[PDB]
Amino acid sequence: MIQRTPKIQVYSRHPAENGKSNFLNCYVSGFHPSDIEVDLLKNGERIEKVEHSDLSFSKDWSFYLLYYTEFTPTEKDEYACRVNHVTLSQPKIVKWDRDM
Amino acid sequence: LYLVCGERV
Amino acid sequence: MGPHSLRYFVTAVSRPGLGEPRFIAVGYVDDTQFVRFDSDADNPRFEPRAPWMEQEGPEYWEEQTQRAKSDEQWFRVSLRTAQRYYNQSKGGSHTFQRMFGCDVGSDWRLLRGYHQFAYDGRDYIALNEDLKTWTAADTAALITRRKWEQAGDAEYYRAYLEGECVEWLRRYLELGNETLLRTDSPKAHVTYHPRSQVDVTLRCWALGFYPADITLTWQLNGEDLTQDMELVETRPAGDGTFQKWAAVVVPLGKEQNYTCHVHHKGLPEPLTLRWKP
Repeated sequence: MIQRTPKIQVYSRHPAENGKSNFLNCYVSGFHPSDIEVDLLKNGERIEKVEHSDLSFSKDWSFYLLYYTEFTPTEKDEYACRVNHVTLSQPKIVKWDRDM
Repeated sequence: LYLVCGERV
Repeated sequence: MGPHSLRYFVTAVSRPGLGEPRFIAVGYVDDTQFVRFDSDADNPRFEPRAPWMEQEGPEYWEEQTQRAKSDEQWFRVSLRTAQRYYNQSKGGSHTFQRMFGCDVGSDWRLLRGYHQFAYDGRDYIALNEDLKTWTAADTAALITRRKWEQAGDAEYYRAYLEGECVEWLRRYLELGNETLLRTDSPKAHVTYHPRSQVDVTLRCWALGFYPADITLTWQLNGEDLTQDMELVETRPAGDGTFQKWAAVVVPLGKEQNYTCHVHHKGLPEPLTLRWKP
């Protein structure tokens, strides 16, 4: 067996403009095995109705998924992606940075 | 076109 | 324009005691997903995942559904067999993956046929690129190799990879031509990020492009070498297009000397960009 740990990118579909509607994405890749729990968070709270792509995998057999939700960014609200996987002993949290 | 596997493992 | 690929990515995960394995199959043409099957759907069917696939009629969906269901049982059985081969506990969950399909050149010659498997994240067995012989990753897979050489399965797979795989790829590219044979050129811009009194970051963005293949470079005056540029992996936007960025750290006040160059099939020539105050 080889287990691989999820690698995570958090980003918006379009360049963020405060008060303008957009999509928030959490792209989780490079993991094995495929069971995984992913939440998008707004100020620490689980966002409802987040959708995800169909499970697929890369050339090295590692899995990938896109989690996403419609959102409206604001100056003060903090968004993040929180991931739990068998390779981790506590969740990984990646904050959304609008410049990345 | 999905192709079914033949002999098992 | 150029080469294409038809790929299926199939995952089966045992769930002993919690009943039957999770079986999921997904199909892609080039960078675009076009079908799925998932055993856990309340009525599991092979289904379209690109709008242009709704052009295939009911016979296609029924046939494909049946094929998925046959492999569902193939994997049920093969998962139990691998558990015995490796002398693992009967209670644990394990994963088999299978990848198969064809890569073609622009004149439709087969560049490579694939039919390949992994178990618990490592290679198990693979049809070699000759489409005639098998490469086992370990001694458990040697038992499979012998059974498949005895069965002559290589020839069944080769006939698919050289024939039907290519014929159906062609069909799908025709059904989905408006999107699969399109290009979307990147929309690009440079951002400026203050840091210290000695340094700033310039980030060169490419957004909304299809296909996923892209290359970004930075140049200082003439060019760039022995370089410490930061790059992210190319990522899906969620709307069928992709994103990428590449960043450099430069001296305060020298930002105008750096240029970003974006290379993509959709552009008539490479795009050159600067930071625009």
